[PDB]
Amino acid sequence: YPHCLQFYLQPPSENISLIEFENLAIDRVKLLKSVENLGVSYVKGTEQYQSKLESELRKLKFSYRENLEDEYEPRRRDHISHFILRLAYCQSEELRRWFIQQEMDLLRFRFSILPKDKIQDFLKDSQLQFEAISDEEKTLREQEIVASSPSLSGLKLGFESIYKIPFADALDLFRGRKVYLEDGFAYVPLKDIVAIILNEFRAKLSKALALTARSLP
Amino acid sequence: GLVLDPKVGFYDKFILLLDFNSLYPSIIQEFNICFTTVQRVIPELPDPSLEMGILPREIRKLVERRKQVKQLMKQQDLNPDLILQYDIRQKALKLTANSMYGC
Amino acid sequence: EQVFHFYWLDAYEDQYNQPGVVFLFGKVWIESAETHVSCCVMVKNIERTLYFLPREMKIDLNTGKETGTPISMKDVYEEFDEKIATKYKIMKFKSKPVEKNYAFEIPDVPEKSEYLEVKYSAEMP
Amino acid sequence: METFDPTELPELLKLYYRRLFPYSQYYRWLNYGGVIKNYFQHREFSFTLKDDIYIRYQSFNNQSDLEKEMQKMNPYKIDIGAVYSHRPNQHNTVKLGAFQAQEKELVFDIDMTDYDDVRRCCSSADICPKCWTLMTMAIRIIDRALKEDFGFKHRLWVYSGRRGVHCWVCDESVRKLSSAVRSGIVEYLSLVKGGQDVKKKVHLSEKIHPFIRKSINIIKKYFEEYALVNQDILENKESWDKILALVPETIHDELQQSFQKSHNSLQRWEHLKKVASRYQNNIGPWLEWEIMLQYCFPRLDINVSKGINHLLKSPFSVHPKTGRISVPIDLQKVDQFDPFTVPTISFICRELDAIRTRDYKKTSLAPYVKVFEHFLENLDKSRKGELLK
Ligand SMILES: [Zn+2]
Repeated sequence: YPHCLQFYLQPPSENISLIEFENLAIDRVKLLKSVENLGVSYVKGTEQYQSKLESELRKLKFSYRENLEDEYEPRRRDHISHFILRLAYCQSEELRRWFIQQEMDLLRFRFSILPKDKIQDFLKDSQLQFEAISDEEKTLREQEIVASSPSLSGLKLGFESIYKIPFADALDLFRGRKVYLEDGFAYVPLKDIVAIILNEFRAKLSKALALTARSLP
Repeated sequence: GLVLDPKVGFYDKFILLLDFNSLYPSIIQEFNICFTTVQRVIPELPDPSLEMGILPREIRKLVERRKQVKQLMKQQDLNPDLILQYDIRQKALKLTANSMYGC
Repeated sequence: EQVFHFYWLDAYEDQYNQPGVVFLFGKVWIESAETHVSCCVMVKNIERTLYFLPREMKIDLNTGKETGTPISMKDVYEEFDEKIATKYKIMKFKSKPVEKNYAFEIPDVPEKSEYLEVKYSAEMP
Repeated sequence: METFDPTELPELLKLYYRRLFPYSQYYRWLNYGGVIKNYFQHREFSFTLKDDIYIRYQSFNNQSDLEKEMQKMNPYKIDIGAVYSHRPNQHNTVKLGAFQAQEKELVFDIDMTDYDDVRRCCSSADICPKCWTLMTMAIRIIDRALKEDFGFKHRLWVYSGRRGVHCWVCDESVRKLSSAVRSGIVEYLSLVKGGQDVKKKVHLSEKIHPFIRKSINIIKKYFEEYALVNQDILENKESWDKILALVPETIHDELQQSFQKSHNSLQRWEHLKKVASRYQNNIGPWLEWEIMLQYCFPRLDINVSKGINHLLKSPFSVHPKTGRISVPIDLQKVDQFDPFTVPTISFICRELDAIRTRDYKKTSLAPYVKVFEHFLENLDKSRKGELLK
């Protein structure tokens, strides 16, 4: 709900108490188990799913009030708990798959919460460089974009943002002729964008867990 | 060296005990661990496209000799003392294969 | 000319006292005694064999930089003959080129190279 | 022209690579100005020699090394490989596993051997002017796409010599492209899904990708010249059964009756267009464009382009069978390229025997050497713009 949408890199260098350590670990384990239970009992598109997930997030103190720049409490909670549970779930391959599967559902839910305004800023600020197109370019190439698009019905190129990306980063889309290319740039709507973000998050998380498993002894 | 937490207590039913047959030599054979294949300076294991190294080839020949002895041991109408020699050869190949990792 | 057989069991060497010698102890079947008796055979002239790895380019050891002259096998031979053999009191040897592999834990060694093989008697330093 | 004699190859080859091969341009192109450390010392060349012995891992320190090694030997075939971490000539020195390829130009090899089920004028091993337009079919279809959809600026088209052409994409961001991206690129550019001798190899949905539409528009411009007049794919019943096999069976009788009374392929094609348009209006599948796409679209090989370390024929080489030179194609004048105009190695060597080393100007190789020089000047301009600014 706040700017808690973050790719989990750069492990923290703060120091904390034992009690905070164990409470953070327990809270994150409970949140992940709740995510699994919600995903199994419900589906990922009903109001009950979102309402229960955000209630769980609010109860466990993972999205709340702000403070002076540095010590934003929910951000610190989320960061430290994630990097604590990496150690616990890095041991076995089955545990790694469970941790990766549950962590992406939370990321998808967080991305779904954000309005169509903040996601552009998040994408631009996230890794190094990401960009979108203005209304003039969007209208100029509208027909080509809708023609190249997947089985999405109609010619309604609505208010949903369309993002230009390097073609290579959109490989999984352009190898099957489902996007529009111009000067090596692919124009992609929100759905394929979030699919790409989930794919990169899965890759980075799996690599990080595999690396962590080595330095466990 | 991974040691699983033993379940301390008393057991009523049967206990079946299983052991690995030369875990480390099998690992060396399977993943083609050798001096000429592993890039060193935890190193990454070689891809399966590479051929067998000297050490995996030696272990493979060690098991081939055991295959030969075991097949010759199955032979009937053999000298009664030669069965003993086949048994000792099988044991010797067993300890050699097991201690291959110790080097 | 003359050759006989023996079943060796043990061996012994003395580098400090008698370098370049080996004593093989075994059993020989003798017809006179109708049984196998103990025996020993000494083998001498065990030639020390060394392999020199040539550099890619000649360097000045005092400073530690390249001199612009690529190193061939003749350069290694001359270096050994003039600056190494005389310093360490070596009088006779045999030198040949041999291609050899190496896949072990010594840094900066090619896995296949043309080394210089030099063999000289064990009594020399 | 004059008939090429294969037995004369060992004599003329030495003269050709001694006094006619553009060593300066070759070294310039493969060195790229020496921006990176060892882009030429690590580059691999492959030479096919006498007795069909295949040597693969060759490397040269500089241009003089190339001249000395490739003049005393006179290879029968020359191929260019990738750029490795270690020098190809010292690949056994390093540990087994540290010798790998990282960078190579994007190679698009297109050949007439893939036109077996479409072409009806020559055999699978022969070419003629009435079918070489198929090659031009790809030239304005591929070179445009790489320039337009992907933005590849520097592309060289080279006449392979016998049955096709090659395309070298040498952009700085393209040489370091992964194999998966190369496979995706060739999959996107390939439309004819050739199966196990399946009659239907092309399929189109209601939404037509702009690449497909533009390719059809380009095909439409030259369709009447080659595939309808020069080739006559719709002149006989044995010719048109293959055509109607793509059409749904419910139109087969109407199409055969329409073709029966006609006398030339033009009117047959035009009322086939009318009938297909009527069928689409009543029912679309884009029947008229499907036959264009099956009969004119180039068919690419996934293996050659996907392989980051594949070996492909070098430009300015010599074909052993015919002796033609692997000259670059002038992208400005595409439809005017003439395979029968390309000089033969025997022909160019004969001119030299009839005559600071610039002897290539006096021979017919200069019109292609200047195109190569234009390619390298474009590369130098791009490098200067990207680096000095
Ligand atoms: Zn033809």
